[PDB]
Amino acid sequence: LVRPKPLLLKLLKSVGAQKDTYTMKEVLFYLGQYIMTKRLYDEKQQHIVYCSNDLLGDLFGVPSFSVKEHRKIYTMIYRNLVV
Amino acid sequence: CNCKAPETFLCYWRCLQH
Ligand SMILES: [Cl-]
Repeated sequence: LVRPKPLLLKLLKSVGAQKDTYTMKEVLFYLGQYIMTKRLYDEKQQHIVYCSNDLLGDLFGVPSFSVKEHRKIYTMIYRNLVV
Repeated sequence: CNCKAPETFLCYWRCLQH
């Protein structure tokens, strides 16, 4: 298991999760569903995600990102985990 | 989901995790 830090924990629970420990697969799953459900992705280039003025921007520390930058996204995710 | 040409956000997101 991994333990999300406070802001990521809040984001995960906002999707409906209630627990404090997750597998990595669960963290990725709920984070992806958070973006999907909240319609944060660009309609035309759907790997672009808008983070400004959102919890997700608060915890990643960027205004936007591209899902194609795999190492960059995992780096932001792990900064918000205790593993 | 074709990781050579994702068209959708969740397919990009799946491809991130391979
Ligand atoms: Cl935090």
